[PDB]
Amino acid sequence: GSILDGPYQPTTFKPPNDYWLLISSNTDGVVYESTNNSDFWTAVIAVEPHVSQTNRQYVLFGENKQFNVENSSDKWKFFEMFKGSSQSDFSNRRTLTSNNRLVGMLKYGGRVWTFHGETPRATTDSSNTADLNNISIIIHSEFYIIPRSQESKCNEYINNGL
Repeated sequence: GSILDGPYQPTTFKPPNDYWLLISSNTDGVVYESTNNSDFWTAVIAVEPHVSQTNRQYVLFGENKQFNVENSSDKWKFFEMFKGSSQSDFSNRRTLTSNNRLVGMLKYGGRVWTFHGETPRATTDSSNTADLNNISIIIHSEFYIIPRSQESKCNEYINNGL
């Protein structure tokens, strides 16, 4: 009784406004890398359950980066790593803890919205940008597309599973 647009194969593109990208995650590492090359960089890093503090390397926007990471929980963690200018540092802005292993990204009202917190009570949160139009995302896994008018379904998928 339900129809979902997708899956789409891993790709690089500029997502339209008003659509959720529901991005699957199939492994530890970089889930996606999104930037407009002016005031918005977000890369999501997946860390598998039960990882004690450890150093790992990730390729973010063409550069090798080292992060000390930890996941004490029995759920996957998806760390949003953000920087707000080209020469700013990355910081962990927000995190989704979820064994549903799905993350969401919406361009809407001059902002980027994502889900954070711990499922099944994950909620949406925003980052402001002056250049939404040029945000381009590299997605390293299969994803689906859900119109914002169907956000309630994206919420259910993120929180309760696909």
